[PDB]
Amino acid sequence: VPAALKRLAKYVIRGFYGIEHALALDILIRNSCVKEEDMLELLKFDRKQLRSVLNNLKGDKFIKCRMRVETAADGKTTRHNYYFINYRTLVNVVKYKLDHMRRRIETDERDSTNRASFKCPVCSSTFTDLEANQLFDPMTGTFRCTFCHTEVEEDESAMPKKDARTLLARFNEQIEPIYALLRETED
Amino acid sequence: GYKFGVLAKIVNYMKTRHQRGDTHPLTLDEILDETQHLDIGLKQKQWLMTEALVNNPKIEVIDGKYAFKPKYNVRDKKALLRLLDQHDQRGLGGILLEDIEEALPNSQKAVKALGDQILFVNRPDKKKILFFNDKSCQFSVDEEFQKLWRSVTVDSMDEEKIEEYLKRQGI
Ligand SMILES: [Zn+2]
Repeated sequence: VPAALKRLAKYVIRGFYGIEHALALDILIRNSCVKEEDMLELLKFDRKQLRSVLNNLKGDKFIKCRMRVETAADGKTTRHNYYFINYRTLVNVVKYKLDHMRRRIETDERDSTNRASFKCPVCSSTFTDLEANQLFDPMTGTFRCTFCHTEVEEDESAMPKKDARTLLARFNEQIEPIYALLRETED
Repeated sequence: GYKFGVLAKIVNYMKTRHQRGDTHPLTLDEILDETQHLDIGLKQKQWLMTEALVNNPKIEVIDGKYAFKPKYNVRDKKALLRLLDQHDQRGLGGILLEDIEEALPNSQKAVKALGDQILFVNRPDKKKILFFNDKSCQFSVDEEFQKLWRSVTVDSMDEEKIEEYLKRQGI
């Protein structure tokens, strides 16, 4: 178990997820294979909260659980769920999320231009640019909506593109350490 | 009723006596004098000496005599800080706020002095659990970013499409 995988896992769990998930991942780092009741006592959480956290973790599939059943001294069955860290799936899901965000950047860039530039405050609904000609009245000499018949201001769509552009720089700056850590974890 | 009731009385009496600042240890007869237990049985005495004042974590055994245990409990900010550091290092977990509140009178001063070092976990029943803020690696994201992450659904999305996407984007 190279320390690079552990460091990358700690960085992503601390940055993207809360302290409870970081504590769970640290527990799983200290011991490779851990029973479901083992991380139930030494953290002092409610059962429901830990179960929800484990449900989310199994949703993102950072670790893997194997089913084991056995017998007890008194004769009753014992159903212990054994959880173990799987870095092979962890790196794959991390890379999947990474490229998903990467393509989300370009889709957001395209959608910023695709947003309608016509808005009617009377009805408070976006109006597509193409149908603005349909709304326009040739005999009036000026453009207005057919429903409310009010002037349309196109300056309300100016700031979200600039806001997104500003966030692009911050996203690109903060995402670099993850790519830096990825290179050493390839082998 | 016998052999099981007076233990609560004596432990409460010695706890309240320590609350008055009596750090010095006291002999058993010293407590028995003012607790109106002069008719206590000898077997009760030896059972007390052998089990009651040695098994509980609140009684200290020093120079043969018995006293409080203020070192184990929290009485200052530094004790809370080092206890929390030990909990974080050994992974023993947190501690209920009520234990510190009853151990440390006016514990809010230490809490507000620590500030961001102390972390609170809000239970449904208003109880708070205290954790240490491990500052090994800290990173935060914008609320808009967090909303963006929450918008994408992944729990209802299987393992065939996850690896199909990788080759779709050509990475
Ligand atoms: Zn209109």
